[PDB]
Amino acid sequence: MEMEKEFEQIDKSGSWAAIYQDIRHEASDFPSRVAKLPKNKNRNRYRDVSPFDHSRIKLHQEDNDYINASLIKMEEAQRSYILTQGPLPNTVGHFWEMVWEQKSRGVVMLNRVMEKGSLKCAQYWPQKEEKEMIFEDTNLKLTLISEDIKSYYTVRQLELENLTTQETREILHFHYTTWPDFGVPESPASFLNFLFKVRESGSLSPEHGPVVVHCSAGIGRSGTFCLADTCLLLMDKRKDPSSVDIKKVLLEMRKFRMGLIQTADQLRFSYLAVIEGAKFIMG
Ligand SMILES: O=S(=O)(NCc1cccs1)c1ccccc1
Repeated sequence: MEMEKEFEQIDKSGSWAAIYQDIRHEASDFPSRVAKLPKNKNRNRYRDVSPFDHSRIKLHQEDNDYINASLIKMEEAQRSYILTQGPLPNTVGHFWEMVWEQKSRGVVMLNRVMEKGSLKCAQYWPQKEEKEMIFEDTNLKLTLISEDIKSYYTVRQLELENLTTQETREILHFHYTTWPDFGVPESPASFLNFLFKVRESGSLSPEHGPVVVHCSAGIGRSGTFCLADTCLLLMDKRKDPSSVDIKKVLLEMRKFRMGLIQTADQLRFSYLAVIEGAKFIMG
């Protein structure tokens, strides 16, 4: 079926939970043996969210190459993304090592450091220009260059220096600051505006490594971001945009990381975002 009318048909019939459970039943199951080794317990935020072995990002280290991060490679859309958990106190150095080694331009953050009164990820970037951060375990230095605070999101320019070689690179930090503590946003308008700002920066484009996107577990809000982006790109590429099937795209992405889209409300919000976004692209 088309999307917008499949949408109203699920709303009128109140069957979002049944649609979402079908997706969960059909989703791929691949091994995640490296994630479960005992030496990696303090590298995982949640015991039930792990990268598959076949698609995990490897650190360029011979001691321990593990990070909770996955490469999502979308062949027809010609886009790639790295989805990862919010960094932990003992993985902030690994996080920036990955950004460096994978040649990423942008980092997309969809959570606040504290939500619901608890810490959802480490304070992994500097908050003042004159107070830079040094990660001694991976030999990197990170400096805040500039910060632009808007009503729904903040954009930061950061400098990452590889202290071994003295090479430097500019990284863009795109921080969506207004996702509600419970549920999903009422309108997708500010989320779409944010997505378009990431696109306009070059961070999603083939001349760079894959964008790094995270929330707390790296599957829920993060899944919504890449699912909406890929679906809108396919609608631009194909002769028949109404052939784009959001459930099929989601199942394809779940071949690369488990659990993408965590609730039926997140699934409904993803439909809403693609539907509204497709009108703005044209008119
Ligand atoms: O016809 S669509 O599948 N896509 C239209 C587009 C053409 C080019 C980019 S987007 C559609 C329309 C409205 C709501 C959902 C889906």
